[PDB]
Amino acid sequence: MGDRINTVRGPITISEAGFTLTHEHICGSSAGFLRAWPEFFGSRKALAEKAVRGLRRARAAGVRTIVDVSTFDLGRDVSLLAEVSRAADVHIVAATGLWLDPPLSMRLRSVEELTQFFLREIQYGIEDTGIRAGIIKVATTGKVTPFQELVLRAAARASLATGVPVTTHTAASQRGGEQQAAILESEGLSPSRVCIGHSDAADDLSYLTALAARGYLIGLDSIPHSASWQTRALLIKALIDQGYTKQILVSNDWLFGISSYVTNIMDVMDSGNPDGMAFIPLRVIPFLREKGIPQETLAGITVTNPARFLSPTLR
Amino acid sequence: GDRINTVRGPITISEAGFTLTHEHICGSSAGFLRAWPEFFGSRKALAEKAVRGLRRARAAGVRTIVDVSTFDLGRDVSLLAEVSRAADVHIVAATGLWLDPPLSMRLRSVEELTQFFLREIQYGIEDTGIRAGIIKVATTGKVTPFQELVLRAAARASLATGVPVTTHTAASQRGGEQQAAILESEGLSPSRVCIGHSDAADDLSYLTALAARGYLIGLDSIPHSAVSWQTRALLIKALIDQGYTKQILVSNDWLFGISSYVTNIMDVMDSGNPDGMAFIPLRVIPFLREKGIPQETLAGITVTNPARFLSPTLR
Ligand SMILES: C[As](C)(=O)[O-]
Ligand SMILES: C[As](C)(=O)[O-]
Ligand SMILES: [Zn+2]
Ligand SMILES: [Zn+2]
Ligand SMILES: [Zn+2]
Ligand SMILES: [Zn+2]
Repeated sequence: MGDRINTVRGPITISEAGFTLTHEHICGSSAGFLRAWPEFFGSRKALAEKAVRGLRRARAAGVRTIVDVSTFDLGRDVSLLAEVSRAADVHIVAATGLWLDPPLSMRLRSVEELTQFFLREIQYGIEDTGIRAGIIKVATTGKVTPFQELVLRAAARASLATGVPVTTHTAASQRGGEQQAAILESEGLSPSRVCIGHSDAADDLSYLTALAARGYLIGLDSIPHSASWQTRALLIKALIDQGYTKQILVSNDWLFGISSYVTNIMDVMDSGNPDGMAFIPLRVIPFLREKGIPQETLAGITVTNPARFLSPTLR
Repeated sequence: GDRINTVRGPITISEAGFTLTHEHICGSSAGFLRAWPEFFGSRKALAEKAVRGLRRARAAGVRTIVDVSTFDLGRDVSLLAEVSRAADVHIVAATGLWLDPPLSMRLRSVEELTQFFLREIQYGIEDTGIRAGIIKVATTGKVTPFQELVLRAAARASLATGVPVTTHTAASQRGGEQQAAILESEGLSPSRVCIGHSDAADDLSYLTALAARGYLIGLDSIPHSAVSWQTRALLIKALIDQGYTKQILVSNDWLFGISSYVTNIMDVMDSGNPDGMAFIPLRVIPFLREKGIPQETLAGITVTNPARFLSPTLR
C-alpha cells in the first residue's frame, strides 16, 4: 500500500519493481484445469520450467516485474506463480477479478457478493496461500453484458476500498473502453486507477487519445501478437507525440501454456515470437529509441508509469 | 469387477451395501470451494454438515453413496475423502463433464476428452491418487455437438476400464433416447449405462422401452418434487410391476452445499426436505412397503442393482 505493492513473494517497495510488464500470463487456462489435467501441458514440471526459462530471459533483457493478469476463470494458479517467480527472481503481481469464462458459481453472484470475493483476494489472500492480489482484472465483450457490468461495479468498489488498480480486456475495434469507463466512473472510480487493455489492436487513435486525455492508462499490451508489430509500436510514439507519455503502459500479453484455445496454439505463438516476454525490451524499446524517442521517456513508460499505476492510490 | 474404487481406496462389491447411486457433497464449480470457501460459511462448516448428513443416511441403512459431481461441478475429492472417513460411509467419485464445462474443456477433441476421463479412472484425480468409479455425462435437448463428444469419450473410457456411465437428461424431452443412440453407436452395452433424472418422466412408456433395452433407469431425484414425490415414487412400483426391477436405481440427488445456483437455494431445499439423503430410506422405502413391495425386491433395488452396475464389467 502507498509505498508497497503485493507480489507473489510478498510485498515489495515500488522502487524494487523496475522495468515492469503490466499485462502477461504464466498460463492461460481455466479454474482447476492445471491441477486436474497437468499432462495437457506435458506436465506441471515441464510448464514451470518453461516459464522459469522465459522469465529469466526477460530478466536478462532488463525486466524486473511482471503483472500476471490471469483471473480465477483463466485458471490462475498462484502457487505456480510463486514457484516460477522465486526461481526466475522476477517479481510477479497476481490478479483478482473475472475474465470472459466465469463458471455458474460466479455468473449467478450479485455485485455485493463479487465485491466480497475481490476484497478477499486483495486483503486476505488467494485460496489458502496468503498470496494477495495487486490488481483487479475485468473483461467485457464489445457490448458490455449485464453480468459484465456487475463485475465492473464490483471491481470499482474493491479498487475504491483498497487502492489497487483495475485493468481491462476490451475489443479496441469496438471501442469497448468507452463503455467500461462510463460504468467505472458511475461508481466514482478515478480514471488514473484504470488501464484499458488490448488497445494496440485499435484502428482509432482518436479513441485512444480521448481516453488518455481523461487520465486512463492505455494498454498497448499485445504488441507481439501481430507479429505488423511495427505499426502497433507506432501507437506508442503517436501518444507520446500528443503529450500523453504518462498514460502509456506497454506489455507482451505472452503466455507459457495455453489450454483455453485450440490445441497447439502455444507452439504457433512461439514460432512467431521466440523472444516471448523479452519482446518489449529487446525489440520495441530500441525501435522507439531509433525513432528518436529519448531514453528518459522510455524509462518513464516502463518504470515510472507502472509504479504510479500499481501503487495503491486514493482510497 | 471384484473391486470398486472409492475415495478411501478399493472395496469389494459385498462391502458396498445399500448404495445411493446419484448424490453430491457439494454442487459447485471447478476451483470454487478452494477460492471462496466462505461462500459456504467455511470449508470446515460444509464438511461438518456433510458428515452429519451422511451419518444420518448411515443410521437409515445407507453404506455407500456415488458422488456424481464432475470436474465442472466443482468436485473436491479431498473433501469427499475427509467426509467419507468421518462419517464411515463409502463414497465413489466421478469423472466426466456436466453442463458447465469451461473453455479449456469445451475446445477439446473427443480423443483429448477420452484421455482426461481415462486419467481420472486409471491414474487418479488431480494429485490425490483417488480414482473415479463412474463417468457422469449431462446433455440438453437433442444433445449439442460438444455434448456428443463427451458421450463418445465417456463410452470409450467405459469400454477401456469397465467403469459405468451415468447420465443427466431431460425426461420430459425423452432425452435418454438420443443418449442411448450415441452410446450404442460406440459399442457400449446398455447394461453399463444409467439414464438419470428419469423420475421427472411423465411418460412411463419412455422408461419401459429403455429398461427393456437393458438400460438402468435412474429414479434419482424423488425429494426434489418435495421442495408430488409419491407420484414419482410410483414409477418405481410401475417398473417393478412390469418386470424390470433389475433395471431400477433409486437416489435423492441431494447436496450439502450449492454455489452453482442462486444464493440460499440450499436453505430452501433443506426446509423442503429436512431428511436430506435419508429421504430414500426414511420415506420412499416405507411408502413402497405399504404399497405391497416385498423386502427381497427392495433389497434387490438398493443393494444388488448398484453392485452389478458399479462392478467394473467388460464381460
Ligand atoms: C487470452 As487473452 C485476451 O487475455 O491474451
Ligand atoms: C447437479 As443436478 C440438479 O443436475 O443433479
Ligand atoms: Zn484479454
Ligand atoms: Zn491477457
Ligand atoms: Zn443432473
Ligand atoms: Zn446430480
